[PDB]
Amino acid sequence: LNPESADLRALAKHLYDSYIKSFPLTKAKARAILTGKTTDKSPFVIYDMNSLMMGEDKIKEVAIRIFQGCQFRSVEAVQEITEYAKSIPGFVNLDLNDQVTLLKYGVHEIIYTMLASLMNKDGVLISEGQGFMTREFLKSLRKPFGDFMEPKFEFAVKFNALELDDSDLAIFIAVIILSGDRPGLLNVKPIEDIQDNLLQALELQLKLNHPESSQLFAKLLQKMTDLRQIVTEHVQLLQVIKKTETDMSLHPLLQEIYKD
Ligand SMILES: CCCCC[C@H](O)/C=C/C=C\CCCCCCCC(=O)O
Repeated sequence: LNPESADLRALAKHLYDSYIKSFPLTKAKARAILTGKTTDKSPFVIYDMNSLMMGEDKIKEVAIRIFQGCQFRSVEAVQEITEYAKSIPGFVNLDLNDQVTLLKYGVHEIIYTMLASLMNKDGVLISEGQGFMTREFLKSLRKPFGDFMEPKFEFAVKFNALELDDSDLAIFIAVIILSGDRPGLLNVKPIEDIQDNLLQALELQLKLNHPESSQLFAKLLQKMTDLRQIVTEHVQLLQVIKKTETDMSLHPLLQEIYKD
């Protein structure tokens, strides 16, 4: 290690530190619950209509209720991600407008990155890990709701194969937020300078933590293309909902985000 790389390590430690402080459910905790490393942290499995009402006692119409649940957790994440953002060096010093723009386009890409930590080919964790809803149950929901989660799962399965851990992800989502190609950015240069530093930190982090993983750095940046697609698709389905479901409300915070 040299004087320059040492600064990168310092930045990684910081971000990873702020990550833990901002997200109550890390991937480490999620993988531990999902892989039987438990007896005290075993989740209740929801795989059908009956287990749904059963769990609602342990952890209108089902479909809508489930969707209303996703909303609640989304707003939660936005709040958490927004708190993590503030710890990214230089972030809060940027033009307020840009701060708003970066969160606007970055929040959902981050959510799907982290939501993968709570997934496996067969399902996803819910209620801070207390529950576990099967991929099949969600895919059987009343249309067009049964189409909501499938795309996320497909991504998660591929993304999870990279075997990244919390310390890697902490820098990675920081890179996501600080994107100079966001639409409407007033001052791009300042942002790119921060991202340039994060990328440097990520690269070193991946090299050190994943020595036998060839071109993990490059393979990880390409995943950013997968996230964009998932976001584009979500908005489309969300539009359909807005019209076929005029009696269902959407949290204003989330509304201000999709107006892109
Ligand atoms: C990165 C964001 C983490 C999201 C955590 C959230 O609990 C997981 C959602 C995964 C699929 C949504 C299915 C609907 C879940 C309905 C209940 C959610 C709950 O009570 O936690």
